[PDB]
Amino acid sequence: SHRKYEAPRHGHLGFLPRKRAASIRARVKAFPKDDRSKPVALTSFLGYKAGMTTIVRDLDRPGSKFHKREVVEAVTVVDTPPVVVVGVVGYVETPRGLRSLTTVWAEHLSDEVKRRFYKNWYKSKKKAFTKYSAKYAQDGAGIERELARIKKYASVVRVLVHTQIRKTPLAQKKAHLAEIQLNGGSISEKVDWAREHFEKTVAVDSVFEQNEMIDAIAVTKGHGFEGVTHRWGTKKLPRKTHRGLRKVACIGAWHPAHVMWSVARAGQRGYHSRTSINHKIYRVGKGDDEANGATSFDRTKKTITPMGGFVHYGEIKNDFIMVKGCIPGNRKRIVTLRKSLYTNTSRKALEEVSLKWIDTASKFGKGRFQTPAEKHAFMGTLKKDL
Amino acid sequence: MKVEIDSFSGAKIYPGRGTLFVRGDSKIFRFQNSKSASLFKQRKNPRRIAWT
Amino acid sequence: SGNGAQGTKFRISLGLPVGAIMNCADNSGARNLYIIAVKGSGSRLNRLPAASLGDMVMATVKKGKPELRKKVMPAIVVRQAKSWRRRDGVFLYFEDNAGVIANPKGEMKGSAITGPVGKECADLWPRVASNSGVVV
RNA sequence: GCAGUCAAGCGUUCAUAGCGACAUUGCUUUUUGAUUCUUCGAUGUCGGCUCUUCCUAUCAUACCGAAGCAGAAUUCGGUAAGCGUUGGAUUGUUCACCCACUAAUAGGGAACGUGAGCUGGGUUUAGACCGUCGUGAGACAGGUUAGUUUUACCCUACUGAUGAAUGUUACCGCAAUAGUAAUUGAACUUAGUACGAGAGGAACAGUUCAUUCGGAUAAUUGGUUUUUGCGGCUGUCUGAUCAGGCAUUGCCGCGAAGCUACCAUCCGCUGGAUUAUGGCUGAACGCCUCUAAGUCAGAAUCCAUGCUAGAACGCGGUGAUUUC
RNA sequence: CUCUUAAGGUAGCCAAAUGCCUCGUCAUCUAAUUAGUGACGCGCAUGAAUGGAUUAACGAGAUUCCCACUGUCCCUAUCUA
RNA sequence: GUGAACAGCCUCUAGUUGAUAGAAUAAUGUAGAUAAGGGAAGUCGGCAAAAUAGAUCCGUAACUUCGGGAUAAGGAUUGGC
Repeated sequence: SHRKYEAPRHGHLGFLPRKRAASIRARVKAFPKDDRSKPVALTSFLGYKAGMTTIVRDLDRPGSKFHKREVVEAVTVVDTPPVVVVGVVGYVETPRGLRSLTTVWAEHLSDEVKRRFYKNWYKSKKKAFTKYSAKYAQDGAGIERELARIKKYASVVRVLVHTQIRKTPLAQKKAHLAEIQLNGGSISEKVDWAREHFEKTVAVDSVFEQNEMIDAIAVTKGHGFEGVTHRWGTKKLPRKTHRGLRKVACIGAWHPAHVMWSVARAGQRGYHSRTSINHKIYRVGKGDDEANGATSFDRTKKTITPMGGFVHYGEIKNDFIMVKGCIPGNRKRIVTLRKSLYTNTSRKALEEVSLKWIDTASKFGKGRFQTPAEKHAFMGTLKKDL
Repeated sequence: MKVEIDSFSGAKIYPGRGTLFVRGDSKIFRFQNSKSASLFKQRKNPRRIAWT
Repeated sequence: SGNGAQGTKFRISLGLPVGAIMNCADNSGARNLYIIAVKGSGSRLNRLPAASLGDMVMATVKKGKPELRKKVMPAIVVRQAKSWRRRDGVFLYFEDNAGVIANPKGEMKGSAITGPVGKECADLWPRVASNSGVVV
């Protein structure tokens, strides 16, 4: 038989195995290609998504019927409170894969992160990095040497970096942590940048910049054990099917005498990790700035924080980000940003976007007012006002 | 971006929010939301409705 | 669409598939058209052709003059009745599904049109936009 | 059914652009036969639906050559299975015809894929009608009409999940491997240009959009409502009212959250090696030649980058490592 | 004209639940129809109580087309117990 | 009691309160449901389902065994005080 109507497969095989993730957090399976020409700076960052909202701007795409015309778009917020550096570590080549040889760590460490190593913190002695600390209190002795031990070696350097989470609304009380590769030149200088940056806070405004393209790396939502119709977009079967229709019928023939890996079957749907590329930035966030929510054109002292607050997340008191679109990951999740891998021309990765207006309307409803003030003006006084 | 009023209810309609309805008499109406629109399909009286 | 499109088109939610019937907004002599195809359409298993505003289709006349009836002819939508999105952000829907007739290349075989039409078919097929008194 | 060979002739002329007689060599098992080897202490019997994979003798998509190829469109051919290969009337249909969109609407296998996956329309029981035959019960690849579609909890395989043992425990992390994916068209310019007597009539670059597929999200639009949140209506009981009860969630209007939708939105890479082919140099063969040595460029190819799991017997780094 | 019949299918009827060739020929309904309807008739093999032709009403009978209706389908989603 | 009504729905007298229970709320299911735009394109085939649904008032075909067809079709109205 010669299947009668020859149509698309369902699915992408190159996202298998569709399973839960090792971790809630998404590792960076690659980093940008460095040039030994630059200043030191990172290749990434970490942030906590908080939601979406809507954006108005003016398009400059010369040939679009909307050229120099208004449009709307859909963006998200990513809480980017200033990352911390705590220790770096070094990697060197092999015949068989890059390989670590030291992890250097700072002297003083925040309690809000060393809880990462613990699982039952509240009954502990906390006893951590302590015999390491006493490696300091000597000038540099056991410590600087390793940095030199790295400079001697170690093609590739990275940074162990974490968050001042407590500023975020959440009650995780446990910072996250990760590596980042550096992409200046002169590793001997890279480490030195770092050695300075030990216990030193870092903000993205240094790193990323508006109208820049990036990738995003994060762990998609969880929905759970799902059926073969949704997990793969197969057909639903007709009304008169015995033993259910939300199925796939012929999972395989007689021979080959088995079930192929290529067949829609049940299984977890979500908590995967994905790589979302080329989402432009439209604005940087300043926690120490009212009018984060403003533009050239709007000009009210409005932040990004919506009336009644974000759903499930809350305020945006820290710094933040705006990125075009709908990124993988849900509210309250840690999101690994990343500069691109390459140079995209596209006539869109090159547009200097200017903002006209940002919607702050509540999303816990069908919001009208950006603001109580506006709201108060319109409706006027009520039985609550005096 | 321009700000409008609800052809039923009387609200500012910020961009890409609410809907529009058209009528073969060329006439236009704007709606903040499905509520007002549904009242409209119910061919109702925004002067006997209170919260307008 | 195709030969006559005065440019191109940002997608809009397809809401007039085959088997469908849509009024006639012209003065040609037909009250309805029977949408059966679409031009340049997709191609897929037991998906149907779908059609939208500005699109050019093939249809047939049920109700009207016999020179028209009982044969195929090209049509062009001007009204969808299904809510599409304009990049200004808004969602709009006419109250009717309405189209007109034409030759392959965009000549209204009628002489005028009634009721509103959409800027899409307007700027995409000129002659329509001429014989239109109205657009939105 | 598919392919070749020799070349009588056709093609204005011309055997071999394209074709091909008379004869002839073979190939495939996707027709049908032929045989009866297995299976009659029973392998579920046509077709359709869905789903995946695979082949090449390729319709299209890429790159190139040949033409009686000026352009245009077409045709013969080549590496290539990567990617795609439709909507519908009638028929139980396979097959076939018609319509229409199309870039294109190719052929095929997988126990004539696929019935513990559907269906059960035809066939193929029993009932029943008709026609022909038959004395008659009754027969008819002759027609018609109605006619029970069972079981998985086992083993494996597929998917997803957990997991003892490697001093413990925790955190970060490398990558053997395995898989992989993006595809297609139109509009504008070029360009009424190139070409051509003209009729007609292009191409790459470049910009804007879309098609199919995929993966994520759900700000807004829409959908869904047991938020039984709000309000409304009937019927009945609570003496009245108030507040409420039952009405297999009583019904209705809204209806946040959540979920979700090409009914919504966003995104979908860059380098190398190469095939075909055309070529550089240059021998044989004192000439020539893309070739033998050598060498260049170059495809939807291949491998990488990149993306996804992380080997449960692949690993490093690192913190801390119990006292009465 | 002729062979032949015991008689030679009358009247009516049809590709019909009987018509292989047959997806008969024409016209219609359709964008399109092996279908359905109408009509034609050398009818393999119609046909007169083996009952013929027709037929109002009735029919859980079969078959076709149209309106309304709708998640049957496009194209799939959600809630409930 | 509503209502035409020993219809369905609710209630009084009388009798029951019995069917293995608890926490959870994923798939596939069973039974009920809802769905934009479209409207049978699925389909063997409109199977299932959805719509219509009562009462009053009007209007009412071809055909007809003149008895029917006929709830024909098809339209309007309906509350409460």
